[PDB]
Amino acid sequence: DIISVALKRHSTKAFDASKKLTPEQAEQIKTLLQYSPSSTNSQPWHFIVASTEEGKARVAKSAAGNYVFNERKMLDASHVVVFCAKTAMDDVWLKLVVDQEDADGRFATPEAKAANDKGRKFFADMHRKDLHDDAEWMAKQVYLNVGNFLLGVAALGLDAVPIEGFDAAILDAEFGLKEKGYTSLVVVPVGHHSVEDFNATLPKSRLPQNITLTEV
Amino acid sequence: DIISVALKRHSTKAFDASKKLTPEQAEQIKTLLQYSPSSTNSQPWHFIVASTEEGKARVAKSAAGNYVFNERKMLDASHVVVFCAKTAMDDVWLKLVVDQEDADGRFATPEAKAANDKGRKFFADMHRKDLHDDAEWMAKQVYLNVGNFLLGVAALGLDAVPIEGFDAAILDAEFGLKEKGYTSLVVVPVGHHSVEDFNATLPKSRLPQNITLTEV
Ligand SMILES: Cc1cc2nc3c(=O)[nH]c(=O)nc-3n(C[C@H](O)[C@H](O)[C@H](O)COP(=O)(O)O)c2cc1C
Ligand SMILES: Cc1cc2nc3c(=O)[nH]c(=O)nc-3n(C[C@H](O)[C@H](O)[C@H](O)COP(=O)(O)O)c2cc1C
Ligand SMILES: COc1ccc2cc3[n+](cc2c1OC)CCc1cc2c(cc1-3)OCO2
Repeated sequence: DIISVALKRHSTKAFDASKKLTPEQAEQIKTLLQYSPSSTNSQPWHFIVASTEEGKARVAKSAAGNYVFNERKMLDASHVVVFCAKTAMDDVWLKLVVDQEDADGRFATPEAKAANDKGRKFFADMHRKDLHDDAEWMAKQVYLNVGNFLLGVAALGLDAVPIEGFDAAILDAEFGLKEKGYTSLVVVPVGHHSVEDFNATLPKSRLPQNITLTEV
Repeated sequence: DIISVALKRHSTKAFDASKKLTPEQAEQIKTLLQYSPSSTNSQPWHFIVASTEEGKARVAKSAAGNYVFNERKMLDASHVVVFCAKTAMDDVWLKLVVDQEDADGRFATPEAKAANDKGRKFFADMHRKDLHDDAEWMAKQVYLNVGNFLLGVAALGLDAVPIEGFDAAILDAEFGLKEKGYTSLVVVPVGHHSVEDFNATLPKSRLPQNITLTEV
């Protein structure tokens, strides 16, 4: 390895449209989206996976105006993942999560399920009621998923780039997200880079650990 | 392979204090922290890596009150990583970032360096001025780092648990973070699980893709 993956992966600046993910890789990227951890296993997210030319064109509309520099990446990659966060944490979602954990066999007694729900609601209530920052809390979980995802697809031997440079209002409208309870946060094209990928040859750059890291 | 890692890793609930990271492992986890991607390569973060008894005890003060259920994880794990975000994006940091990229060989001409600085400011200015969401934006990059980190350390064969159940006010004060320009967001003990980790054998649970994922 993973350290070689972390040291070798890069944000692809141009994708080769003739190179598609294998069907097995297309299944594997969905497994990575699904199985990321999240606070309280709340999983406050939705994913749009666009692999058709028609689907990628709808996403790529959000890369207009100042964001045109990202439009080619969304059009030319094999698959394009739109990471969305819930806009609100409702008690029906909270019920969905604890019932799924029960179906999966994580509770020995109904008292353990009850205690799991109560613990989750203490955190949800802290964010919804006391802090009124639940929207930001869930978005943070989505960014955590993205980070898991970017390392995972690199480890699969796939190129990708994370994109914030897009119009989320246009993307949300295009897919009806506001009415369904979600908002788009990061767009991640996945596929294979082309000869036009000028970043595929540049050395990686990071600030040194003597600036960013304190050992104690 | 990385998919096996994603399906088999877990949030460790109790650590064996006698099982330390090897010397190479301690260096590798710092490489994972450093080499995470971030928007504009802004790297708006600081990490505290606690591996001494005193250092872990200091981090573990933050797991008081309602959060005692996370305190033993911090005391017992080999290393405890504190992920911090910058509290404001100042132009001295932006300069450090582009100068480092320059030092690493990423600009062919001074016009390319100047072009890189200009784009980074467009995004930094959009957040600090137009959106007034500067702290949230950098906090999102830290969560992305955490997501990368958790998958990396699992791929290294190390146990870990991300922790939000801590008092960031106490942790920030314990380490003088506010005055240094940072705030703590998530605590990640890393090491090896013990027999008391009730989560190491439980099946993993996630919502079905027919709820969370749309194909287009
Ligand atoms: C951002 C974040 C914060 C978390 N905080 C805690 C915590 O304070 N205490 C704890 O026991 N687990 C914590 N977890 C562990 C999650 O509950 C766990 O990720 C979730 O149930 C998914 O299970 P898994 O990580 O084993 O796959 C945290 C996870 C995340 C992603
Ligand atoms: C238009 C565009 C938008 C980007 N948005 C993001 C983003 O939102 N988050 C992110 O982590 N990286 C983003 N990146 C890539 C980062 O610049 C990149 O991760 C960083 O410079 C480190 O390089 P690496 O990813 O190649 O290691 C974007 C790149 C482009 C071209
Ligand atoms: C269904 O089993 C589950 C499912 C989800 C679980 C989630 C958590 N725990 C057990 C869980 C468990 O059972 C072991 C332990 C306490 C905890 C603190 C947290 C957290 C998640 C959890 O995120 C924020 O701080």
